[PDB]
Amino acid sequence: ATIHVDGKEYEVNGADNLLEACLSLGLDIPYFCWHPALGSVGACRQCAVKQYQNAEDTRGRLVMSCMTPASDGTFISIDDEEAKQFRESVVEWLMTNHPHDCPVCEEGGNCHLQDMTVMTGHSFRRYRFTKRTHRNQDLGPFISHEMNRCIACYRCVRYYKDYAGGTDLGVYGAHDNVYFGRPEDGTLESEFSGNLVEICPTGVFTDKTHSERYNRKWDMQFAPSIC
Amino acid sequence: IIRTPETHPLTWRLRDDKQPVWLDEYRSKNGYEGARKALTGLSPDEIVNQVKDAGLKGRGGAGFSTGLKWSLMPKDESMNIRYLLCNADEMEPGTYKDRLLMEQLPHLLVEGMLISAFALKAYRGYIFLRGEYIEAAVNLRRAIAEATEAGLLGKNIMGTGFDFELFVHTGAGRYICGEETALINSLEGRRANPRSKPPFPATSGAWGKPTCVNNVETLCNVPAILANGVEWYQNISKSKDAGTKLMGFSGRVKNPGLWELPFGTTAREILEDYAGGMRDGLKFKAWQPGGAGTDFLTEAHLDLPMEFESIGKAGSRLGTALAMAVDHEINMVSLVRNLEEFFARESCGWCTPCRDGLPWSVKILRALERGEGQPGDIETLEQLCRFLGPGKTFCAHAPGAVEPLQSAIKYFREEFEAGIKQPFSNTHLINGIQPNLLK
Amino acid sequence: AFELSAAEREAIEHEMHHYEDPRAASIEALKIVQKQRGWVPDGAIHAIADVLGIPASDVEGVATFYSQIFRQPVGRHVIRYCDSVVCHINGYQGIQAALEKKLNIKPGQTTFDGRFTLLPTCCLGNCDKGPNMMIDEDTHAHLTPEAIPELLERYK
Amino acid sequence: EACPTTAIQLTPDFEMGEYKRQDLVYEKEDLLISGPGKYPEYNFYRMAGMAIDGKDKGEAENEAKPIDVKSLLP
Ligand SMILES: Cc1cc2nc3c(=O)[nH]c(=O)nc-3n(C[C@H](O)[C@H](O)[C@H](O)COP(=O)(O)O)c2cc1C
Ligand code: SF4
Ligand code: SF4
Ligand code: SF4
Ligand code: FES
Ligand code: FES
Repeated sequence: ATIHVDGKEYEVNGADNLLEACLSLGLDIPYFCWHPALGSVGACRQCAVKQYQNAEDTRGRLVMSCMTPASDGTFISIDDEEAKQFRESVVEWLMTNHPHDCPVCEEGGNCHLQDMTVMTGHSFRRYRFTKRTHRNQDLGPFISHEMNRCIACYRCVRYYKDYAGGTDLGVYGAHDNVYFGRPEDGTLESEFSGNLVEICPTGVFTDKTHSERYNRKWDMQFAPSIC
Repeated sequence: IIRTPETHPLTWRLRDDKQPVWLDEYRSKNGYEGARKALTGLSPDEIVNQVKDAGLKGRGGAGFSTGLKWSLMPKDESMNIRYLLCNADEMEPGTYKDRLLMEQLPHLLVEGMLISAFALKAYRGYIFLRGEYIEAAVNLRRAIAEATEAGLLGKNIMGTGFDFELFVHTGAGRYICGEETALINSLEGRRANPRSKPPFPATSGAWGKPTCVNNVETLCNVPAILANGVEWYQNISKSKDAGTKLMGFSGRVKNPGLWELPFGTTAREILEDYAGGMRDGLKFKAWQPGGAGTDFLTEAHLDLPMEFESIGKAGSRLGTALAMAVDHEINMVSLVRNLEEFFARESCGWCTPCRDGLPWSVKILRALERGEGQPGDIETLEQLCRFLGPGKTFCAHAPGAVEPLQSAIKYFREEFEAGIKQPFSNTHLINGIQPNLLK
Repeated sequence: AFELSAAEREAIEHEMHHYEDPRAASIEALKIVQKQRGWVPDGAIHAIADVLGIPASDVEGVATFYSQIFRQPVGRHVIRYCDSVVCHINGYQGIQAALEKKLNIKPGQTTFDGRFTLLPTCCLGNCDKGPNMMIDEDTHAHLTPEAIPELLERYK
Repeated sequence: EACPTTAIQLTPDFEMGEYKRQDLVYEKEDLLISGPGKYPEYNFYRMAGMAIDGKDKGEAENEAKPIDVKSLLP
């Protein structure tokens, strides 16, 4: 296909959505609810770009790039001012109830929400009201649960249920009291439950074994190895 | 006012003792003759063509054409498992019409099911009804039992060979279930999260099968079209919206109620003739044309026909055409605070702008109620109204949520500005750190 | 422990006959358990999950999604007053104040003897007769704050 | 400047000369004074969302009490 991003022409696969097509080219669009292996659901409303109808269009329309196909001759803008303002607004809305926890959070320096808060350029807090809180569950020896940090992006339930085929992790509740976890305290029964520590873009699901002897990602000495 | 069958096709067979009309009385008052004609002399495709040519639009608030919705169904004969759903949820505040039309005329709804299911080639039909309408559920189940006893439902209906089964599904009390894709999700026993479109329910709806969702009033308009013809329905009103509509005013008026009126009837006509105007010592201030999810309009907009395009060009929506009248002594900030509390607790929680931005507006409106508003709060409400519009959120709950807020800010900004009585403070002084005194 | 009775299981199975997927009877199964017991206890989620063949997480998500499925114990009668916009214009605040003064509880809480539980609800579809209030099966309209004690007395 | 809890501070003291270079490696008991230093009232755990002893969920600054999903309110 052929897409025009910010006046520049790119050749992308037409079967792809706009978010994964633009991420493949190296363009930075913030995203939370989308994952390459899980598909697109359009929940978090973070991947907004402005799609124009043709080349000589000025108004445009804010669309979600994860839900928009990368069809031939598609004109979009990522760095438009309205799209940037909407993406910063979505980050701010996620930040209204987020806890003041980054120093004592195992995902600090490893957090997709931190990266997308910085990437949208949102750093000034003008929300002044109470933040909703939550009580945590015991998920067993491996996964630590901290529901305060949730941005309600549905990656955990989509992975664990639709992808991994697990049955003991769902979304419960309503309007903004959505809760993610098990119906009761207990060990997560999936053999692939540990991938939640990387599927979750926040510090809700964390590696408890890493948490007992914790260090940040910049302090790690890594190597490529085989399990 | 007398009601002839020609100008009141939905309410002429009502009873004066507010009692339901059962099968014998319904058949005596020209019942199931449109269904008999449609199922014994008409192909489904020409019934869909008759509905499309009659200009029947949806009565659920969207105003979409019913025939064009029915024409989105696939032409393939391999997909023969098809569903007709009735949005009897009626959870929008200010709406009280489907309760009346299902408690008093259930067989009109059943006949509409029969005709629309035969037209859609839909083998099953479900009435997604809210759980607070106990009498409507009892009457609908009794009507379905009577129609099954009379051979109008089940297998081999009236000798045609069309098999159709009708169920009543009582809901569990959530407003978002009224959204058609969320209605499909709640019918499947899931959390009523709405679905993205495309694909539409006509292609893959209930359990992935072709499925058409229609309001109670649309399916009650269907039998009159099939019984009295198409040109009769087109010649009800001399307007671009064909047929009649259940309209009416509610709230601090002399005679709040529901009346069947042709399209193009002005709202001042309804208020000053059927509602009887405002009560004693009350000055009319504002009005919502179509329930809680519509923009407020002022008294200057009262001389306006209750059509879709006329209300839409005024900066609102016709909606369910059940107007609510707000008098002078009701504070606009308190009214919008109540509306936003409803909309922010009836969110489904799927998408971030509704889920995390309606509660922010609720808290801002609570602060403006208490006189604890701070500068920038009205700007935050305006930015929320601009960023919760169509396409920004996953479904249309949040645009309908922010319509009253932006309309009340547009027409009654002085009260919101009167809510702001304290300086903006987001931080507290930390002893030892000098603050960054921004200008 | 929890155990479904025979009548509850028969009603759930008969509701499962009405749909081509047994998951679609989850809302009605929760409502059946709620009718028989006043609310849905913790073991009822797993019991309904075992009957329907769906995960208990799905049943719990449905049970906590919908407002009229009670996952906490309630009183013998659920007072549900409409707090929506038309009843706000018609003055439900007097009704709520009268109910709070008569029952000596906050909304969402239950009295000491378990007689009434006070809950705000959404619009009851009776806006032309507001303010409305739905006790267990009966909707009461044209309410006034002086008629609350005479209306609550008939619900023993 | 990096500390989000105001734990680490530089005092007005300069007399730190030593005989052995190994004795210039100050462990935690050599650094942890018995008071608040230059910032006398800031408490990070009074602001953090994470629960510790004496401070449950919802007891931090600008936090509401947690609402259970089983609660009867709509
Ligand atoms: C938030 C929301 C709530 C809705 N609630 C209802 C409802 O309670 N009843 C209804 O008939 N339509 C409701 N609708 C409209 C439906 O999406 C749909 O248009 C309608 O049920 C069927 O379309 P029709 O008007 O062509 O019959 C709602 C829409 C939204 C966005
Ligand atoms: S989840 Fe991310 S943003 Fe939230 S406290 Fe942890 S590191 Fe900070
Ligand atoms: S727990 Fe994590 S993965 Fe799940 S919805 Fe919340 S932020 Fe997303
Ligand atoms: S706008 Fe979003 S969160 Fe709100 S009801 Fe619709 S899909 Fe759900
Ligand atoms: S990444 Fe597209 S809406 Fe979430
Ligand atoms: S607003 Fe209360 S019954 Fe509709």
